[PDB]
Amino acid sequence: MNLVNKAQLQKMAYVKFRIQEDEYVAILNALEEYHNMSESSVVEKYLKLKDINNLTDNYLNTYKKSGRNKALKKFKEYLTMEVLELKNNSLTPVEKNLHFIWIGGQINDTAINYINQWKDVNSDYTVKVFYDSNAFLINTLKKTIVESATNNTLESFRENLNDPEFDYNKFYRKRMEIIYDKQKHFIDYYKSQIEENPEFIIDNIIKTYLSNEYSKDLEALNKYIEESLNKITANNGNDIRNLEKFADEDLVRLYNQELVERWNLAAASDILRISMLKEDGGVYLDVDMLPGIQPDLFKSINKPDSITNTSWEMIKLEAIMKYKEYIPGYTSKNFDMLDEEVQRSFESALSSKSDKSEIFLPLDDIKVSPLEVKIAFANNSVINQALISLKDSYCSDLVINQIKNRYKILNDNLNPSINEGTDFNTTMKIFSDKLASISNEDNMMFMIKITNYLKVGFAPDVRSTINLSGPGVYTGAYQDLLMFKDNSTNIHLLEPELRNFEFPKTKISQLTEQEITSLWSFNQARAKSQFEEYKKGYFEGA
Ligand SMILES: O=c1ccn([C@@H]2O[C@H](COP(=O)(O)OP(=O)(O)O[C@H]3O[C@H](CO)[C@@H](O)[C@H](O)[C@H]3O)[C@@H](O)[C@H]2O)c(=O)[nH]1
Ligand SMILES: [Mn+2]
Ligand SMILES: [Mn+2]
Ligand SMILES: [Mn+2]
Repeated sequence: MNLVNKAQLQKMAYVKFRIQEDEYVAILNALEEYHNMSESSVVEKYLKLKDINNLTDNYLNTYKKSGRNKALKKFKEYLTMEVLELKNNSLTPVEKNLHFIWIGGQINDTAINYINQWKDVNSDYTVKVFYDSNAFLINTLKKTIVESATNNTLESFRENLNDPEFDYNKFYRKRMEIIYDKQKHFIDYYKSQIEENPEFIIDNIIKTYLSNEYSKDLEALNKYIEESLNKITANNGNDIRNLEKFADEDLVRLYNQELVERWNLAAASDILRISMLKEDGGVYLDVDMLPGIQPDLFKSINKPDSITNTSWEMIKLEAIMKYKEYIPGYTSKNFDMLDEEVQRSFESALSSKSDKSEIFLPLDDIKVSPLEVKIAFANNSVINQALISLKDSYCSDLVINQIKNRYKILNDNLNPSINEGTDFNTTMKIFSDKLASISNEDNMMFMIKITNYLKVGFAPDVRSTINLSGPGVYTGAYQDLLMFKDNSTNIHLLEPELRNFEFPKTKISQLTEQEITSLWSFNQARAKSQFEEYKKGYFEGA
């Protein structure tokens, strides 16, 4: 897995009596100077490989029938290997910052209690919980608009309840058409106000809108902000509106897009986390992630063979929150399925244990490369609920560029679709066709997955965020890194190649209670589940 020499590569690509072409010589020279660079920075060493990989397929593009090509395709694979080598030999401990994000509303006690677990166990880490002091009223506003649409949709249902295909499917379809119109009425309002006075604060536009159009009480809203700001200050609150240099004005624009217009706090958070990791360095976590459990704790307790590796890891946590009681309310439903003598095997190991540090594994020194961003896995796929990156890392720029490039395709096609259409149905048809007209082999999948963007948060199985700002943008970045590209969208990296970038697994417990629920999306089950409730709030009332 060592990178071949000039002379060694020459053996590989040797064709008897063939002229040494300029494009070939160029490759060999450049490979020579890479091996005479060993003092340089990792990033600089990566960039030299990237030029070497560009000179190589220039050769291949030039001589498509050259008897050198086979060997040179293999060379390209060794370049890929060399990246992993540079990565694996450039590890260094991350900045000891620990990031969380809660925006668009008041932080709940459930999040703070999960966060506090991290704080207690990591003295040497600066816990920062980013919030947006200008935007406490996003969730409120969406809750009101969604509310109004639900109701209107249900009034056009008051004599069709029992059948036929007025099921939960038709409810969302038709609710969405109303949500879109109402949402657009607000956006148009917000946008005209910002033209008026650019200094205007998001929440101030929001309250004026809520009081004028939906009869909300000004005072109640100002007290909600005041409380929300109070709570988060009390809890290591870092206001983003206080920071100066961080702002990538492009990212800020898209951060604002997801926060104010789309009301996707998860998307907004996807955007803010990578920006903060880049500027600050460290470890990012979702507020529903708990720390890793100490290896040796339950090592002497053998997993009952009829029980999954997953449920056991899940029990391991519930066992902690039964006896030690760090989080009040934490489920033990799975723990109670166990045999008495095994339940007492857990009481036994949790007996002679003093500090929370002997229970949860502290993060300590986490080693990472400048060339990478480490990421959590769930079900043999990356998931960005947990990230690690050095300040100003190369791969963070790749991630940020993936986001921008994807939003450029989105916005360039969506914005005019918004302007040309006269309702939800027409906008979606214009958007769908515009993406069709510019779709090809290398982006078709991406186009399909972002087609339903305007539906995010309002309808079941809507997953566009994943491929704009979430996991997809990381696997995209990893393909950029390994394959030497800047445009990766058609993914060909398999799990074991993606596993190079994994969050160290012993240093996180992903399988918590709060993770079971999602706040930006929902599946078909929950959709049906709460169609019943909304409907059942029409016979049951005051
Ligand atoms: O009102 C909200 C709601 C969510 N969030 C943020 O959203 C993040 C994740 O929310 P979660 O409820 O866990 O949604 P998931 O269904 O788990 O979202 C998945 O998909 C998203 C990718 O778009 C990622 O943000 C998440 O890491 C990933 O777990 C949280 O940590 C918060 O930072 C807010 O700030 N305010
Ligand atoms: Mn009063
Ligand atoms: Mn810093
Ligand atoms: Mn989650």
